[PDB]
Amino acid sequence: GRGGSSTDQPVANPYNTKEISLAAGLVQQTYCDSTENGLKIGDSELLYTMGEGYARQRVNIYHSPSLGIAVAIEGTNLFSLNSDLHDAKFWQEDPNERYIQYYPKGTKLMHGFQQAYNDLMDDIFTAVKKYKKEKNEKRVTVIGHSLGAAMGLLCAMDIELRMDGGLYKTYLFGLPRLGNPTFASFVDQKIGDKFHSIINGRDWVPTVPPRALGYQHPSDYVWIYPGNSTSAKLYPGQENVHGILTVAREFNFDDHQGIYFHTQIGAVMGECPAQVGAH
Ligand SMILES: *[C@@H]1O[C@H](CO)[C@@H](O[C@@H]2O[C@H](CO)[C@@H](O[C@@H]3O[C@H](CO[C@H]4O[C@H](CO)[C@@H](O)[C@H](O[C@H]5O[C@H](CO)[C@@H](O)[C@H](O)[C@@H]5O)[C@@H]4O)[C@@H](O)[C@H](O)[C@@H]3O)[C@H](O)[C@H]2NC(C)=O)[C@H](O)[C@H]1NC(C)=O
Ligand SMILES: *[C@H]1O[C@H](CO)[C@@H](O)[C@H](O)[C@@H]1O
Ligand SMILES: [Cl-]
Repeated sequence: GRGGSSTDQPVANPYNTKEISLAAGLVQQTYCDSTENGLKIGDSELLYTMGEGYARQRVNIYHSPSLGIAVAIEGTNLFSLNSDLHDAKFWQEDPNERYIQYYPKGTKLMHGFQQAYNDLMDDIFTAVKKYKKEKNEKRVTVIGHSLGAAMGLLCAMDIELRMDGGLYKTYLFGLPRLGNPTFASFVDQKIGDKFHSIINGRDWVPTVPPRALGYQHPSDYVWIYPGNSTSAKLYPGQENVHGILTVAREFNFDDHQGIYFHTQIGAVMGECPAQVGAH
């Protein structure tokens, strides 16, 4: 029920690893200058970019034959996730006015991630509607890594709830917790079969903010283990007890900025342009 912890055993990874590998390149490219004429990443053409990862996360919008209009959100450290949890960035708050009317009463979201999404949301919705129309494209995929993965989860819900035609898929890498148990179960209800959370190895970022602050993940993730390998399993349900805490975390960004199905998401340190499938 709300706030529970699944005990089910893991199963083989059922997700499309080609799609994951592509999505990892589409988001890695958001850590890079994306102003080039006609840039191509994997099967995708870049249509639009905004922001530079200093004041706001860079957002890149692509068209892809496999993912549709793909919106990728950078996750550079505009604030630190390893900081004092009493600070205001980690407080829970109501949904922003733009979408509160779509959510169950009692939904809460983390301030730092919600505010950063709210800075971008109307420009994202305008650009996605623009490019869906230009490309006769019904499918919208939202992709994010690190802080951009929690922003990406909020954006993927916003598209499903408020944009005509809803969401196709979301691919989220190294996803922090974002909302409370009401939120997590609503994600399952609205986008559960479109949701893909990928965690690599010993990454600590999916453990923060902690459950003791009222935060809960949606159901399911695929854990690549060992980190950077091609071996992965799906851990079903919310907060599966058999998953990542069974292997001690690392407290650096090595696996967080690791290899996801042959594509490195090295972040600012990484590959520019991104290289789908290169590892
Ligand atoms: C999963 O993959 C990620 C990368 O996507 C790994 O993250 C990196 O982790 C390392 C620590 O293990 C961090 O430390 C820095 O690494 C820098 C990169 O060093 C490699 O590449 C160099 C350039 O090609 C190369 O010269 C270097 O080789 C030298 O050092 C080796 C030991 O480190 C030694 O074995 C070699 O023979 C040679 O002397 C490395 O191959 C390095 O420049 C820094 O000095 C520092 O050590 C990186 O910052 C992390 N990268 C990112 C993007 O965060 C992660 O560790 C992988 N996970 C696992 C479990 O291995
Ligand atoms: C995990 O284990 C619990 C009991 O600990 C079961 O109720 C559940 O179905 C799953 O097997
Ligand atoms: Cl910026």
